[PDB]
Amino acid sequence: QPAHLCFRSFVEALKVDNDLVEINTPIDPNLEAAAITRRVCETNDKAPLFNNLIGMKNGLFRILGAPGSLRKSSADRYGRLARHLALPPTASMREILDKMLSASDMPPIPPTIVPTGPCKENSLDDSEFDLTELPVPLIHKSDGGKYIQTYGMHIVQSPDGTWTNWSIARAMVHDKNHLTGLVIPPQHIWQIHQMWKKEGRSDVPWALAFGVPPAAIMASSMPIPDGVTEAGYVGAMTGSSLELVKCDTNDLYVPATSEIVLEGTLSISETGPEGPFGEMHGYIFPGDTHLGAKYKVNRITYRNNAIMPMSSCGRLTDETHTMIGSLAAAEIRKLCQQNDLPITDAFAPFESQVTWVALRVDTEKLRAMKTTSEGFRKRVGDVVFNHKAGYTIHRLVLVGDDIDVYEGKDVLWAFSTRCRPGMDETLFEDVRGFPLIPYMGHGNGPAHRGGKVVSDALMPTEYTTGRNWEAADFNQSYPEDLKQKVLDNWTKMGFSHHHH
Amino acid sequence: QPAHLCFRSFVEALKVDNDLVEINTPIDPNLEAAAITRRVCETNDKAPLFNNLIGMKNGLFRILGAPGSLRKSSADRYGRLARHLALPPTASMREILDKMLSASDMPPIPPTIVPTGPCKENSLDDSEFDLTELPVPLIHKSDGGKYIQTYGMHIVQSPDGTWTNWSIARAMVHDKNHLTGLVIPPQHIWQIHQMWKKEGRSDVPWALAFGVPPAAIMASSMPIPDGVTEAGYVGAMTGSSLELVKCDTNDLYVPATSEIVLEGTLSISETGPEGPFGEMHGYIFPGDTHLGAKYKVNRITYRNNAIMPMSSCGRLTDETHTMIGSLAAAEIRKLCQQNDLPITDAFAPFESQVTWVALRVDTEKLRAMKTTSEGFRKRVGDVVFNHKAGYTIHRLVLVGDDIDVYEGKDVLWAFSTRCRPGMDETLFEDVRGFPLIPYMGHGNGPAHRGGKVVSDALMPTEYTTGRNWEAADFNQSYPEDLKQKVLDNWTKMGFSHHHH
Ligand SMILES: Cc1cc2c3c(c1C)C(C)(C)CC=[N+]3c1c([nH]c(=O)[nH]c1=O)N2C[C@H](O)[C@H](O)[C@H](O)COP(=O)(O)O
Ligand SMILES: Cc1cc2c3c(c1C)C(C)(C)CC=[N+]3c1c([nH]c(=O)[nH]c1=O)N2C[C@H](O)[C@H](O)[C@H](O)COP(=O)(O)O
Ligand SMILES: [K+]
Ligand SMILES: [K+]
Ligand SMILES: [K+]
Ligand SMILES: [K+]
Ligand SMILES: [Mn+2]
Ligand SMILES: [Mn+2]
Repeated sequence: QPAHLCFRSFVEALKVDNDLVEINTPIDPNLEAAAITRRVCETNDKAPLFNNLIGMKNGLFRILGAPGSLRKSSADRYGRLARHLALPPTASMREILDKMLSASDMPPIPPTIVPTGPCKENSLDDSEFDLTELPVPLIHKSDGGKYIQTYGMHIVQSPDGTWTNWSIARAMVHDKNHLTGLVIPPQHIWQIHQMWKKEGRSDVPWALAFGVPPAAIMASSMPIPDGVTEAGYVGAMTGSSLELVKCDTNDLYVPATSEIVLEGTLSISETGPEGPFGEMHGYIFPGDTHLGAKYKVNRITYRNNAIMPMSSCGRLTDETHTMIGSLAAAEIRKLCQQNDLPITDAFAPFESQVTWVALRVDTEKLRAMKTTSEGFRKRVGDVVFNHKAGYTIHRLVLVGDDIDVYEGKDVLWAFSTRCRPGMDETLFEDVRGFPLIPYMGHGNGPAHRGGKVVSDALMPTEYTTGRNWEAADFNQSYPEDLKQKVLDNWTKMGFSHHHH
Repeated sequence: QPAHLCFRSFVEALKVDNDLVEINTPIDPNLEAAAITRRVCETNDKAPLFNNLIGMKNGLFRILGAPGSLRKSSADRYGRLARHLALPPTASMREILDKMLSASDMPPIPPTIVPTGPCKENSLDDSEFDLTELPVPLIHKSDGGKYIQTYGMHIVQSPDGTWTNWSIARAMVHDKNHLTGLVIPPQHIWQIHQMWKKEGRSDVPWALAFGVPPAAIMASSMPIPDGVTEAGYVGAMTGSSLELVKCDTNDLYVPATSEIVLEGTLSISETGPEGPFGEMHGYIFPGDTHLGAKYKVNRITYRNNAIMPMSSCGRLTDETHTMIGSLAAAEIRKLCQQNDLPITDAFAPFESQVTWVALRVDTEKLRAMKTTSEGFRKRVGDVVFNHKAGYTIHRLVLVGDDIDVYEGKDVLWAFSTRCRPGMDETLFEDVRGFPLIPYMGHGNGPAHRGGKVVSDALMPTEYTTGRNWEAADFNQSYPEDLKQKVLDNWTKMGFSHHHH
């Protein structure tokens, strides 16, 4: 099976790429696996595959860390991501995000039901497993639980059957047969949960699939629209219908090649302690436990030699930056275009801890709008900050066409030199806020509301007559023929490869 | 003579350091020299010495570019700066700034007058030079003039004789015997000029010395207090009295080893066209010429084989970032401490285009103040933004003790995650603004007023009971003995020098 359609094949692809380190000696899931993974993510090293995990029994489980993290070289920086999507490993961010957006104007390709698959190679019923006996990792020293779920896909369906959502949300072991996790507004798992709670008749049928098709875990991390079934979006994006098998104990369907599948229910009534967790913005607040959603596990099925993917998330750079930030930015780009805003590109700079999105403006189109910064800032912020795709983002930075939003140094240059604090900004207090940012949930104001801003780094003539500067840089402040002379004589004169 | 006391010796030191490229074939001062220098500054390469400058006659002049720019290696990143100050080339920023501040609580060491020096080896009177015939560089393709003065020191004295100021301010050739340049409030050259204008009797006696003692050009770029003669501050900092010789045509004194000296007057009445220039924030606005101060040159004296230092300034990284930003930050650190604010460190992040200063707070001291963010932000902003040392700085970022302000990634992390936009900020509109920032002089509001902000990246418990998080990083989220195991087994397992 192709790498983008089968996690086991994705692991092979990373090996083949010289992007994997296989560790075959015993590694402790209590912190060691995650510490190694953390170091990988902070240094952009090869992904670690822990084949000898202390506490692994009857095939559960090996761990792959850093599945969506960065490579060291600039030329294949995003290559792990590219390998989720059948793209060349040198694909740019723009190409990755375009691939992720491509299904938005295509018919869905619904999934195909098949009678079995590798995820049925082994099973454990309700008398045979104990989640506290599996080698679930402690990912950060102060975590409030062993976070089994950092890179699997929750599967829940609306009561009417018309929408089946796939998404990543964290969860940790509660006891032998339960998890607790985050289920928070405006996320689709929360929206579906609320539908079941209003109906009031039963707990939500649920599955959690680990080691799913890489193209599916990417969509699972993207805020595609309300009511859109991710399986059909992934089918359209990849050009192929995904193969799913039915759960044994419920009527949900899971990818056939899933490494590990939990089947059970998400309670409409019960909660349990959840967190704290070392989170995407780089912090953990020890002791900060709160009631979270509670899942009951009735069945486990799994591949022979099952592999659990794991995100050791925190400070730069890991899946919570490369996927949450970039895929939200992608959706925001589309949302602005569909609202008739002249946005060409969007990216969440890593330097902002993916709390900003830079929006590149087609300033020829802006000029024709015959508008002002105040009016344009307000329009952009109202579109983005009132929508779920803007949930995680607290600062939007508007930049003109000279800026590559995929280059954080250029975004920071433009922000710092073109946006006058206060005057060139509009604050938004009456919008949903992202509580996980420390300045929100642990800050001075409401954890769930406000704290957002549009920062206009467009210069005044970009609204009127056009850009009226040149950069004081090598590229723009010297003619072409001089530049090329300099370059051609560079090493000759005494001064100092793309791939590397 | 030591490198910090003699520019010619500084050039040797750079050679000795393997930090110089000597270019002995013809190089055009019309853009080529500055283009090469620009490329050096954007890539942190070796400093260029142009020994064969097209238009060099009778010894005027060779050019040294990038005198205060960065080296590629992390271990001696600031080594050019260190070589201005007799520090080891591996000196940290903290050590450099401490050296620059050290004279603030020492008695001045006044200069020593000597009868001659190398700067008298050659002279050209009022019938023998023409500034339009010298190989003055065109530094950026759209500049409004040939900027002879990017790294020399203007020398002006108060009418009463009690204060002699040394400072860098740009100037360009106007005609055979005049320059025009910036002379703007609140700068000391402007403050002294105003004293002469109020007296109304004569033009200001003036000298401009190029290739001065490196320790003197550093002080020339620092906002030491009003009324303090830089020569005595440099004497105290270096432990030695600087040797000066009298000008021929006026009673000012110049460093004995100056490479090139202009003597003349700064008009109290006349102005001439000045600019535009490719400036420190990375831009030039073509055509944006304004009336500037006008200098008359009556005499040139110079060393045999004189060398003109040149800053090819603009986008990162050059002297306008390494010296303007860092030395302002240094003075701001001291100013806050003298105002009883618990600031331990200050630095202007390069990523902010040196428009921000990050202030590291001793949070134990802050706790004992029993204050709040609103009150503390206001106090800090009032101290800094009402003072000349804060002139160039538009955003102050307050951070706690865990942040290394000399590390821009950490400042950006803290800003982005700990400062809630709006709520955690105080805007300052009734303070002097720095017009050279594009969003000021080419922006939506008053060019000279406002646009400043204090952004509080202290978390709430840092004011009360103490830090209540741990970072989700390798350093803080794993015990010491695990960390060290990981490190010790890193290359063994398969994963990947300080000097490089
Ligand atoms: C990539 C990724 C995405 C996480 C995530 C992580 C990763 C690695 C973790 C597990 C390591 C840390 C926490 N995560 C959560 C999360 N969303 C959320 O509601 N709760 C979370 O706990 N997300 C973001 C979530 O997947 C996106 O917001 C999706 O848009 C949600 O899908 P939906 O649009 O269908 O609701
Ligand atoms: C290092 C450096 C400092 C420049 C400078 C440059 C460099 C390389 C240039 C020449 C390349 C670009 C423009 N510069 C000017 C400037 N200050 C100013 O008033 N006008 C300027 O034109 N400065 C900053 C000035 O030197 C500091 O603000 C000093 O504190 C001024 O000294 P003072 O405190 O004695 O007034
Ligand atoms: K999703
Ligand atoms: K603006
Ligand atoms: K000075
Ligand atoms: K704060
Ligand atoms: Mn969804
Ligand atoms: Mn001064």
